Amino acid sequence: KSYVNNKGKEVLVLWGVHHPPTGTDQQSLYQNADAYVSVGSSKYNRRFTPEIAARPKVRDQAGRMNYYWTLLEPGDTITFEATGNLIAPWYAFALNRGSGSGIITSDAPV
Amino acid sequence: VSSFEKFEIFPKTSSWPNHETTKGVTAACSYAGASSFYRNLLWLTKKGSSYPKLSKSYVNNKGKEVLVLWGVHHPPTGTDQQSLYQNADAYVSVGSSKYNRRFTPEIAARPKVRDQAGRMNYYWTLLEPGDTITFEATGNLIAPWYAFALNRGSGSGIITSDAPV
Amino acid sequence: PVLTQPPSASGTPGQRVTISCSGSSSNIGSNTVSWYQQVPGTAPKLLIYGNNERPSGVPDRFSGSKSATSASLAISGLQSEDEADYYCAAWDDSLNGFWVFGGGTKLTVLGQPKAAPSVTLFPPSSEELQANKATLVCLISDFYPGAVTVAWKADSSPVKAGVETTTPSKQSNNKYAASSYLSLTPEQWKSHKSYSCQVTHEGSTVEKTVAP
Amino acid sequence: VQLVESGPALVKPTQTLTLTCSFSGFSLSTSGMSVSWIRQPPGKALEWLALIDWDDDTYYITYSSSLKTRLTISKDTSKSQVVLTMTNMDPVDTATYYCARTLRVSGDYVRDFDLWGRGTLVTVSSASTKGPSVFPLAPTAALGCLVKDYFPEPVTVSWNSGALTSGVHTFPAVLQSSGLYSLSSVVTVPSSSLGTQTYICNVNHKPSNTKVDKRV
Ligand SMILES: *[C@@H]1O[C@H](CO)[C@@H](O[C@@H]2O[C@H](CO)[C@@H](O[C@@H]3O[C@H](CO)[C@@H](O)[C@H](O[C@H]4O[C@H](CO)[C@@H](O)[C@H](O)[C@@H]4O)[C@@H]3O)[C@H](O)[C@H]2NC(C)=O)[C@H](O)[C@H]1NC(C)=O
Ligand SMILES: *[C@@H]1O[C@H](CO)[C@@H](O[C@@H]2O[C@H](CO)[C@@H](O[C@@H]3O[C@H](CO)[C@@H](O)[C@H](O[C@H]4O[C@H](CO)[C@@H](O)[C@H](O)[C@@H]4O)[C@@H]3O)[C@H](O)[C@H]2NC(C)=O)[C@H](O)[C@H]1NC(C)=O
Repeated sequence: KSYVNNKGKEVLVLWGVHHPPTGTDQQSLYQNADAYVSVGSSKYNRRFTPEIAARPKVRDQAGRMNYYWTLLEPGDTITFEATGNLIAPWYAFALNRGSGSGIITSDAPV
Repeated sequence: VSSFEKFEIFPKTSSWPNHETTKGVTAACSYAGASSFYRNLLWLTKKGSSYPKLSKSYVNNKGKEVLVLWGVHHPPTGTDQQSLYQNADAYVSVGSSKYNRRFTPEIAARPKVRDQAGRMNYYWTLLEPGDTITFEATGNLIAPWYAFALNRGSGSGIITSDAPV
Repeated sequence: PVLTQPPSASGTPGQRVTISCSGSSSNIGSNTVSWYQQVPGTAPKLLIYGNNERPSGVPDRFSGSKSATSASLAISGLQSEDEADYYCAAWDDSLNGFWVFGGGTKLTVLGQPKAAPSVTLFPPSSEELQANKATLVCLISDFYPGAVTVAWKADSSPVKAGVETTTPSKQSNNKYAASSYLSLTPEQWKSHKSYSCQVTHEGSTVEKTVAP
Repeated sequence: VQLVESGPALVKPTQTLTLTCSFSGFSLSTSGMSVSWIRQPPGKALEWLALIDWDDDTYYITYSSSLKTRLTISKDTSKSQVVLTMTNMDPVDTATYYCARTLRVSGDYVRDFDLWGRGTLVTVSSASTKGPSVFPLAPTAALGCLVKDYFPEPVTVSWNSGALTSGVHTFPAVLQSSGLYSLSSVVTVPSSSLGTQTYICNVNHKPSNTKVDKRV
């Protein structure tokens, strides 16, 4: 699946690769024990691979999921290819750059 | 770090019934003229003609950070893979809640360093109070033997000096 | 150093049951868990290993989990042959290291149809008599559930004298069996008209009889 | 790949039990294994006793301190048998003893208690051994053998030397207040093959070297 950036702005794209705990879950989820996900922009370009393992349970989950991001530049196209384990982008964000904004940590009221 | 308590994290004589614990020594790490190895890591190899997939967890019940060291081994020829871990296509994988990286043995030709065309990467991690770290392997894992529970200080440091104490 | 299981657990055909197993950091907290299924008093079978690799020729309705220092067996689509005892096990790294089995849990499949006990009753053979002794044998088979009252009788009267009776025991078809024996003198048997093996099962009464 | 456990069926308290485990069957297999001994009292949980490694010489014994100092385990690779010896036997030790395998096949997890022998009963008692008396119980249709007054368990029945196995039911023995055991084995058969077929049951009681054959 590709998306071309016809927005004339940077578009932030988020997505995820999923890593279930047992090969049984691989099968029930993506049916391809030896699957993979691959994501290519013109700039960004990294093939990933599901690593089935035993992890302690966090929020009751022996599976883990890595979240990823990237800035697809005006004109560029980003292509996703997968045989399982891809948590596809659903909504993405076209960015307006400011300056001298920022993030702060506060408990004062607005 | 101003102090720690060394503790035997997987005792060699009792943690590894199905794997060989007595052959992981090397002239490169010698002691009193004969082959030996680090005191804090154990090099598991194949027992008889087979190296079953091991999995071993440690939970951190120390109420402190525990530093865990370990190693992945990369021998020079596929013959060595076979003689060492019997599984030409093996792997080692290590997962904490935080740390979480699967490794893979990469058999290659390297110049000999300390007379060794094989190489071994050393790794570390801070397992946090409560967290569990699990190792899974079908060869090439240089298991943790002793690990360290850490006491944080501040304004300590490392310096390089040849002045006498 | 022990592994705790529930003394027993039950279910109805079709359901999932989960038997739970609780250890400590040096065993389940460190090592993979194996599950064993046992038919009463025969050799146990390996069900799970490596925390759930089923050994070749275990249905995939059997599955297991390990998290923290407890583990759990999961039997889906509960079927008849499933009724047995189940043990969990782990290696333990304490001391010089050892293996540990759990206490085992007793598993019963419920809602199984009731059944009449088949009753056979033999009299002595010449030989036994020629040896100056006599034994009546009453064999009671394929009944369910596992409770039954025996009653021996000389022609009219109740006799308790010379009676031996086993408690009931399961057979590999889930149906139960028992034996009750009445042993007498050579004169007693040939003295009366007939003796009788009478079994009562859930208010039901079958009985056989023999004459010399 | 098969395992027969074997040893005395009877032992006086305070004596030493030697059980041997014999391995039958060849292997062109790239695998090692260890062997464990595991015992089970009647109606009780399994209890692991000891283990010994096949390619290794390493061994383990239950930390169980009521019995850590009484067990010894050894292999003889040339005879392909593992020997458990247990000194100072008590009645409480009366149980079914098993030897079982751990299979190590490379890269899978460990074939944990792979493959069990059938197991041997071992009764600890001061009681003297006594062979049974065997009587035919005469006549689809039904007939059988009565196996009377023997100690200790267990006993074996066959029919026509194993040929006849369909319709057969051997009942769990009874415990006479006398201390002695008795049981019965029966067969259901075609109601008109009586006197068209000979029926001989075979009785073995190993504890007393008693073999008796008896035609109904
Ligand atoms: C939005 O944020 C809130 C956090 O403010 C989050 O709710 C919180 O999540 C945690 C995890 O669910 C809750 O804490 C749990 O409480 C339960 C039930 O009483 C305990 O059983 C849990 O302990 C178990 O699991 C832990 C590991 O996950 C183990 O550490 C432990 O040993 C047990 O096995 C656990 O402590 C907490 O109750 C809420 N907090 C509040 C204020 O409700 C919510 O989940 C977040 N939502 C989203 C969508 O992210
Ligand atoms: C502890 O630290 C000391 C270093 O202080 C270390 O001993 C030193 O190690 C090196 C490597 O063994 C020694 O240098 C060698 O000397 C030999 C014999 O005379 C030479 O043959 C060696 O040259 C060959 O190998 C080299 C590559 O490894 C090549 O560069 C070369 O072309 C040859 O093929 C080599 O130079 C050195 O002698 C000692 N130093 C002292 C002061 O002894 C010791 O090994 C360390 N111990 C541990 C456990 O790490």
